[PDB]
Amino acid sequence: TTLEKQLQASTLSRQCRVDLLSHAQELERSSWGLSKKMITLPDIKLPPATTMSTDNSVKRSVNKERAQEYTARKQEKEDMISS
Amino acid sequence: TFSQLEREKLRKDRDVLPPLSEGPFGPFPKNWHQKERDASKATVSTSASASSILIGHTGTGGMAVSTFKGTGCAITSLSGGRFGDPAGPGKAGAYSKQRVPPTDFRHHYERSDLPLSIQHSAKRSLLWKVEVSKLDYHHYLPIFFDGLRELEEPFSFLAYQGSMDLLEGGGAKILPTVPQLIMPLKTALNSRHPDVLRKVFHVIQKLVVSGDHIGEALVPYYRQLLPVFNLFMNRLSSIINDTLYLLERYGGPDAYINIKYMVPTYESC
Amino acid sequence: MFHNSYQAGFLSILYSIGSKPLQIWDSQVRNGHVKRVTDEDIQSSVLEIMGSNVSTCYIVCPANPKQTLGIKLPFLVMIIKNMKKYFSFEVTILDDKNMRRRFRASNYQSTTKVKPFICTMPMRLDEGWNQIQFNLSDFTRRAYGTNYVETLRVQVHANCRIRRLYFSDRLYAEEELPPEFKL
Amino acid sequence: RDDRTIYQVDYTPKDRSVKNMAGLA
Amino acid sequence: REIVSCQAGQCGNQIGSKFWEVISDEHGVDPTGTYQGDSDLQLERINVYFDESSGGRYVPRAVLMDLEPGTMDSVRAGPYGQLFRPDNFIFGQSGAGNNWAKGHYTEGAELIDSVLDVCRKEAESCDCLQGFQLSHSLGGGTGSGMGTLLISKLREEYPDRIMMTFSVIPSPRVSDTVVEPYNTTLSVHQLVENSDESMCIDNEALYDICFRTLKLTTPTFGDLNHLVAAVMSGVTCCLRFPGQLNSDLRKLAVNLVPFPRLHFFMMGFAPLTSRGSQQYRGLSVAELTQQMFDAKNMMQAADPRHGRYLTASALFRGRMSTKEVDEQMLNVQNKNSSYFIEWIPNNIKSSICDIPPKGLKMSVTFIGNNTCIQEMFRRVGEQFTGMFRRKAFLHWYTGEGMDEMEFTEAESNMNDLVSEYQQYQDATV
Amino acid sequence: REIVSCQAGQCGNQIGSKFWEVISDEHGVDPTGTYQGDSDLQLERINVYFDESSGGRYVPRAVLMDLEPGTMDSVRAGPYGQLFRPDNFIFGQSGAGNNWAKGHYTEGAELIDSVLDVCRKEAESCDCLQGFQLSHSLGGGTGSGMGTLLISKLREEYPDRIMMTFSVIPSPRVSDTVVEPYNTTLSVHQLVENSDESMCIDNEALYDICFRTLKLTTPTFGDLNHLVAAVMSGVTCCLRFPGQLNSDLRKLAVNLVPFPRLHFFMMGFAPLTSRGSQQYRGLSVAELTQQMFDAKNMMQAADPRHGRYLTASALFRGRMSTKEVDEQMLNVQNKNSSYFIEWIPNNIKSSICDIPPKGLKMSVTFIGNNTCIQEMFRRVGEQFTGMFRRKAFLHWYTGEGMDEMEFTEAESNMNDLVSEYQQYQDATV
Ligand SMILES: Nc1nc2c(ncn2[C@@H]2O[C@H](COP(=O)(O)OP(=O)(O)O)[C@@H](O)[C@H]2O)c(=O)[nH]1
Ligand SMILES: Nc1nc2c(ncn2[C@@H]2O[C@H](COP(=O)(O)OP(=O)(O)O)[C@@H](O)[C@H]2O)c(=O)[nH]1
Ligand SMILES: [Mg+2]
Repeated sequence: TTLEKQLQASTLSRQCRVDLLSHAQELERSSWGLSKKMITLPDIKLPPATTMSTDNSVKRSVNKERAQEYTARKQEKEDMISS
Repeated sequence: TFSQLEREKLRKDRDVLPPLSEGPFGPFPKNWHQKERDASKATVSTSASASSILIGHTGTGGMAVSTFKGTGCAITSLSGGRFGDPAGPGKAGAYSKQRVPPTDFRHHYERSDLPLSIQHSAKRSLLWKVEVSKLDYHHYLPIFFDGLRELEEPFSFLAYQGSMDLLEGGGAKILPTVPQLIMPLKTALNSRHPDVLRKVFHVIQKLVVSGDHIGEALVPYYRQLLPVFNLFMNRLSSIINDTLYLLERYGGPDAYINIKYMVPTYESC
Repeated sequence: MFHNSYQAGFLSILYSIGSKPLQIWDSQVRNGHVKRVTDEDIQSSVLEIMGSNVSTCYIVCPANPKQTLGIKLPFLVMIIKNMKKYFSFEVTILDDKNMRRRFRASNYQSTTKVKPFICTMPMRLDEGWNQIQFNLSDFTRRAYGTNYVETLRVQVHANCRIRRLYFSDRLYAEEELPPEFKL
Repeated sequence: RDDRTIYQVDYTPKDRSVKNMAGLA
Repeated sequence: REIVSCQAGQCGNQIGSKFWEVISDEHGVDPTGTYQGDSDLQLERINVYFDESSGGRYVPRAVLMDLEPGTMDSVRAGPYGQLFRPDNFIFGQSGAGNNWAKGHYTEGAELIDSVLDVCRKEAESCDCLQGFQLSHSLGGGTGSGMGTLLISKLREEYPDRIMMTFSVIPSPRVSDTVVEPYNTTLSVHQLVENSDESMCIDNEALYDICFRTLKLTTPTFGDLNHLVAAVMSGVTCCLRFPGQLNSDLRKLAVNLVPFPRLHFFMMGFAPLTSRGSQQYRGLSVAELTQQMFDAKNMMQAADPRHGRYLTASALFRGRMSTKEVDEQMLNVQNKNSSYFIEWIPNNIKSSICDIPPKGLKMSVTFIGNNTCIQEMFRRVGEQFTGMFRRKAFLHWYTGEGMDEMEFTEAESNMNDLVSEYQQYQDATV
Repeated sequence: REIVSCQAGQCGNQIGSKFWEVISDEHGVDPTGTYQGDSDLQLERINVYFDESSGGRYVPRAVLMDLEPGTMDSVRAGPYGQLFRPDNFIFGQSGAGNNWAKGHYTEGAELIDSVLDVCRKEAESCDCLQGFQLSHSLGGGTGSGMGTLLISKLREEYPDRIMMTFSVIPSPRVSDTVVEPYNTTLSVHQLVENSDESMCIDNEALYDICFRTLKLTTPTFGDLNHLVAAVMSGVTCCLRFPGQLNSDLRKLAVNLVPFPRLHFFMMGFAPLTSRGSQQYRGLSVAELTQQMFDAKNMMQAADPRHGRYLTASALFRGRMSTKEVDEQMLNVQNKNSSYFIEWIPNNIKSSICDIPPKGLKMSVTFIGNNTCIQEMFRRVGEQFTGMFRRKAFLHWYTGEGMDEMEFTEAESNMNDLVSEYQQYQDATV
């Protein structure tokens, strides 16, 4: 579970819940402000064979809403970090 | 607009009622008639062709605390003591209206075979081309009883008032037809519809009071008609109680037992 | 409630003609219903109380249990319709030695019996409309050897049809009854 | 496999005779 | 309090014969009739099912009946088949042809006279008879067609005696005939009217228990039959042995039947585990309750989760205390209150018998009058109407003297039973 | 006070089997399930890992998982295979194929339902459990995928109880596959916010433990697994045996987790003596503490020179005085305080248990939260960037319903974890 839902389901007082939440958000803000190693991305001018595929691989192919939820959660995450 | 209210009630009940008549005369022919001179067609080939993400950036990492309860515990059955989900089984639907199959009185009415017509007045009445007491009751009365499941005009009124007239007149011709009047009443009562139920209750009171030994003949057939009475006398209660009173009064000595066996919440009249 | 009010001749506690007849009555309803219907026998609207369980659903006057009646009239006349079903009524009265004594009459009762607080009787009701007359003073003397002071509460159970409940000081005749008390 | 009833297992001929007469002495 | 048993048809014959096997095993009865039990309690109440002869042989109080003669020979060829009385073996020259009409009107009637003769002969020997038990399948011709007439005439002759029947309800995905809906529809209303309590057996559920609850590779009719015999013997545990809270057939019927129509029950048995996990499982009455109320453990193939419980009955066997035989029922009650009817508080009758089944330290049998029994007859009526719409396979029944009106009335009676269960499923306080 | 354990993958299953062998030896439980221990202390708290059956057999509280049934057959045919409950062996037909996506989304999901059914049954069967243990390898398909799915579901279901997982992080010098970066990253970014505490295992350190401390001839996977088993036994010894200074998993979690995301621990064991040098060294508390804090004694292959101890915990077993078991912790905290951080003073948690592992008069298990543990994460991340930069071997994972966004988020979380460890690696005074 996410932390917000976890404390929503837990048995803390409201002030204690917001206190734990604030502790976690401030830890995560400090983590964001901390220095990292850049998230590497696929190279430009990548081989075509890396992308285009075969019929066997399209047979073994088993998402848009999932990606939209991911992007929305991320966007609110950096919005909270900026705020 | 009372016409609008009646129309809206029939619109709401359409999904459960038998399919409506396609007009005052009958079903329309499919793809009928022809143009006066029409407009011919020439279309070229080109124009015819034209026509669960988990964010590792938030979560309960090292915060196992005694104040946390799980989510999904109240959804995961078979855990302990729960042989099913807490939502519970769905509604049985016994109180809900049941689909009404089409009536044979309908088809016999589109066929020019019924000897009755409509006369218009403050309340419309029935004009019979042949006098009532000389009808073939064994053939006609079950048809009218089966027609009680109709609600759309005019079939509902035709069946209702025809049943009332054929029970008011006829005397001793009604008793031999009792065994074959049970199936139409069964199908009408299974409609699970308040209007059909009220019409059937009025019909059963009229049938019981019309002749002699009618209640005696209905007594052995209490196996079929009483389930709906029991079902709806607690959720109409007054009319069901009146029908039960009349049935016990004109049913003889076995009426009490045969109503006790089917309606536990019943008392002597 | 009627301690300070005039109590002589007639005192109706229930009447099926008023706009809201249950002002002083608590419609304690459970698996039943209390409603005003139109009786075919008299072509008039009367109270109509149904219930699978006679004990659970009923109407009781006064509505407030702490509050109580103050009617001195020793006769209680009830115009009720026999519905061919189990029926009962309850009358709590105050005796001279200051006990609340509780007289009940039911149609499902077998034989009358007296117990230190209650006196239960069976009733036989003729078909159709009935005018039950209940002589509180005489029956209190008969079942308790104790004077009757005044009635505290009336509670007629469900499963019946009711026209009018009224207390009278003496056994009025049908001719002597006022036209509005007729049937 | 014990077929003794609960009446038998809980309801037994109970002897109050002294097991140890040393304490009595 | 002697129960007298009868087994009708091929399915009924095998089920009853091995049921007598199980009864003899738990009472210490040698297949040759002699007694070898090591406990006096086995012989204390052996007269309920067995009658002693001059030589001490214990003959079952059973009537074996079927139109086919080969099934009698097969049952006698059974390991305990020598136990039954030879004159009880009553059979016809020709079989029912898997026809309810042939089994009920023409061939069954000519032999039901002898059936009643032997039944009365065995009933009169009992000082105070408790009732009649029947075992049959409603998908067959002679087990259902003649069994229902037997139940009707036993109801006529002995109204107060308790009529228990075990009806093996047929079903589509294990169907092995084309007239299961015909026979079942022609038998259901007789079972409703003439039986005190009719409890149902479904082959999908027995087979499912064999596959997943018992985890045995190749279940047989013998295995399902053993499963049903377990609860068949367990239902009279309090009758045959003492216990903390005794009970009997009529007490169970009273506690399980609120209205005369509602007397169709599910089935239940616990513990049931594979041979490889026999010693790993910690046998306890709480686990017994959990498994018994588990939907899969029911040996009737209709999910109890889709309906509501009128009443339940838990006949526990084995030495146990009262804590988890009452508090466990209370716990399941107030934890699945959405699955239990409100206007019948504490839907669970609990009875305790001290003697456990042989090979088990503790056990329990379940009798459930859930509303999901209407799902028995939804599919049966759908199949019956599917066949009856085009009047197919009906000349066989009509050539034996049956009218189409009886089929229509059978439809009406099943529909009435289904609606009767539905109204109490959705009934509110 | 009890812990229920799960084994995921072939590595996890073998490690769990060795751990259960060690625990059974400590508690005096032979493979058939009986008890032959010669002390009451073995029975007083045997309920921590074993549940008593009807016959007295002690079934381990273990749940086995692998899509490959070959390891299931191997573990059940092993010397202690008969100990485990037959129904707890949960396996699939087709293996995970070294695919985190296949073991977490496609094939793991279809089996995780029954897995949670078994774990829920065991958890509710036992009374009041301290928590859940899991053993697996992050470089595999089902050990990482299904292991992380199990951890997520158990955090969904029982957040009240502690969670401890033994993850075998692969090393390039031991790497026997090519998808270590993908699998390890996709597992660690789960365990960061799912597992309550996750101590690390590296076969690279396990190999040279057998050399710099054991000097043994033929080290195998079974030889390696005994180290993990012994450290598990030392971790959970205090729950099973009394001690002067008692501790449990929640106590270790509180004392070793300063911030919620910093719960990855570096772990070791002592004594680790060779057969040749067994009699040469004189074992004492000083030697035990020196071996605890020796860099080469760690069973995870990250260099502790480059990091600073966030916290440390010494779990001593045996017969020792208290002042010289605290004075040696003081001694190290003074001698080499550069290993430690100033903002958290007195970084060492200590516990004393009176019962040592079989064959020891004194022993100790060391669990350290250090800023050096991110070395393995950095190396795995470098390999991950090398592989993912050219989209190598990503079609296998994308064809099982997973997207590139999962890998991106995993890399982001791994970088965040590495950075938050590297916060305090600077040797400030
Ligand atoms: N459980 C069980 N069911 C059986 C057995 N033998 C037959 N059946 C069922 O009985 C049905 C057929 O019954 P049938 O033999 O025709 O009954 P009969 O016509 O009265 O002899 C089939 O659907 C089978 O599933 C048995 O030994 N055990
Ligand atoms: N310590 C130890 N490591 C093992 C064992 N078996 C496999 N491994 C390691 O695990 C890695 C392969 O993981 P794998 O077994 O395929 O994981 P799975 O697919 O989830 O079963 C290899 O690099 C081995 O070093 C074992 O028994 N003990
Ligand atoms: Mg008794």
